[PDB]
Amino acid sequence: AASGSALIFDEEMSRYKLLWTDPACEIEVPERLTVSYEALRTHGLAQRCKAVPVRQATEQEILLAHSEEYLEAVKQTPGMNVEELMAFSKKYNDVYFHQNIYHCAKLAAGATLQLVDSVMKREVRNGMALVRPPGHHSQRSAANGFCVFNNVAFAALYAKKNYNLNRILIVDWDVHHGQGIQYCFEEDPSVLYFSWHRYEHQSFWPNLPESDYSSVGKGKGSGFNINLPWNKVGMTNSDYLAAFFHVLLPVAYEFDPELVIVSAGFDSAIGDPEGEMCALPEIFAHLTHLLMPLAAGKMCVVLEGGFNLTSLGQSVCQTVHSLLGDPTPRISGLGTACDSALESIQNVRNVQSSYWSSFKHLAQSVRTVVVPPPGVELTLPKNCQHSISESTAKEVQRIRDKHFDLTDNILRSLGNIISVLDRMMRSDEVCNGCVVVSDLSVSVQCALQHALTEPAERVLVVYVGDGELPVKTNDGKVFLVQICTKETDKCVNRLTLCLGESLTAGFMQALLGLILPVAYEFNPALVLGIVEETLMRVWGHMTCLIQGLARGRMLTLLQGYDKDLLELTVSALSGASISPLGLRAPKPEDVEMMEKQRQRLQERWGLLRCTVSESW
Ligand SMILES: NCCCNCCCCCS
Ligand SMILES: [K+]
Ligand SMILES: [K+]
Ligand SMILES: [Zn+2]
Repeated sequence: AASGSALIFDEEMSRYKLLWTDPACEIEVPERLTVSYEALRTHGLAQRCKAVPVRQATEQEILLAHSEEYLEAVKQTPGMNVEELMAFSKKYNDVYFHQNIYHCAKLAAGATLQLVDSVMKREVRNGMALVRPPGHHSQRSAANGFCVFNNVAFAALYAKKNYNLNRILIVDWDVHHGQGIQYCFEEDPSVLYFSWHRYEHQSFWPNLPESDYSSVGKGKGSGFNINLPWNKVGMTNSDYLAAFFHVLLPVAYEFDPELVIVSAGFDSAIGDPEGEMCALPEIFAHLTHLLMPLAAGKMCVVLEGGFNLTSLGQSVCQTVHSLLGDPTPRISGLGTACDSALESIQNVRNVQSSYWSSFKHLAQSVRTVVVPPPGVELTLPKNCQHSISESTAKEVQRIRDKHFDLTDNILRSLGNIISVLDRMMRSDEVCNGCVVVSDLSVSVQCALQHALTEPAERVLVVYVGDGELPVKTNDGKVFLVQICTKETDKCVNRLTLCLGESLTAGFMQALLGLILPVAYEFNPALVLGIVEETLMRVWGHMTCLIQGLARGRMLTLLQGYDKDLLELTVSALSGASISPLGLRAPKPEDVEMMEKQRQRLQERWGLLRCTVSESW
């Protein structure tokens, strides 16, 4: 398997700039590139990434997405003086040309293809290209919006031609609409293009009717173009995560892409003079993390916009942090999306429902610790320590006589639970861990009770099994997610899902649609996973997507030793790549059960809302 993350960058792409007065392009400056690199250098992130060199893009690659006449016209700009460059840039909308811009354009394009080759050749797990000029606005025969050539369009066509890829996902989280990318794959069902963008009912640049949710692609492309227009400024983290949980992620895991490419513009972050949104830079660590279980982790992030220097570098670092697998920051203050965001989300799901049936509605440096059974020895990755002090032993005896006739190996089960939790919360040495347990009722109790006194303000508990558990969920510092078989629901602090071939596709619709939005709003300090001894084709995706909560501090208790189950949970806990999936659409009885639970919880947990609220 691949390892590492590529950082493709080169100082040469900062050696072109605007040469005349133009309020439309003043914000696009070479310092966007140098600030982003020094921010990665300061935080020690560039030093941890494999620096792949930048190459030029051959004209045969440039013609994959551009016309000969437009290439021939751009090819002539290096010979123009500034007066001739003014005239040539007036032919296009909101773009300037420099003597060196054709050179850097071929470098930005080449840098993307370099990143594609590195990721597809398994030389790296993922990567980011810090490039200039941007791409997503440029079209087959025109420059547009600071873009000369469509770098991300090249990546997808290049990876189609040179690797026989049939399913590519392009996620454009820049605040502007990537109309060049939409045009280029409009009638193409092999490249799924998702884009949210500041729209304001067409009043915001580039003022295109086809930027609206109505455009779902033409011909057989239909359903493989997803526009999510923001019609008000000031969108927050909850708006962004709602758009992911209820639009992009359901479609993405169903598409099952073989490669994920990101038009990463950070003009969608707080402080940016162009987007005027209010998402904090930490949101991009989660946007990145939620997409890594796709395409076995093969993700190529390409830079687009982002024009506030004092804030651009922070969002770049958060993205690379997640690319390298570092723990994701806790997001606090999440709730329902605002009404306009709920409007667009509700609209885009309706138009797309005729292509993605899950949108239908009824009419109205040690990272992991493994503690296997005694005598068991397994082969663990380089970041798993494989596991008891006397201070811990007195505690197990202290709890022994007060709460538990307990004469048993089991006393070693609880002694490990206490010290793996000690090393996760206090010492900050380990990040997460997994422990195979004998008896649940006692192990669940000691794990949860010792966690609340670590201290853990709030504990999310995910339990896969039937029957009740010794967990009191009244105080509100504990939320319980139980996946069982028998129909069990009461208070608004428990989520029970009583689920055939059906299941794996239903569990995914529930994980992204119900489990993740509640967990993200709950903001736990620790996730506690439990699996009964009594078929988790999805548990790797579950344990990976849930690591966005609680800074990645999760403790799994597996009842009964299963060789390949424990092998999988450790692999996802330690940060390895996750294998994809196919599956059969969920049964109607399960979709009904799922939304009957959204009705019951979305009043308290507003992040579950994917429609505008029914005002009394
Ligand atoms: N005030 C000038 C607005 C021109 N819009 C250019 C598009 C920039 C997006 C690059 S991603
Ligand atoms: K966008
Ligand atoms: K498409
Ligand atoms: Zn932009």
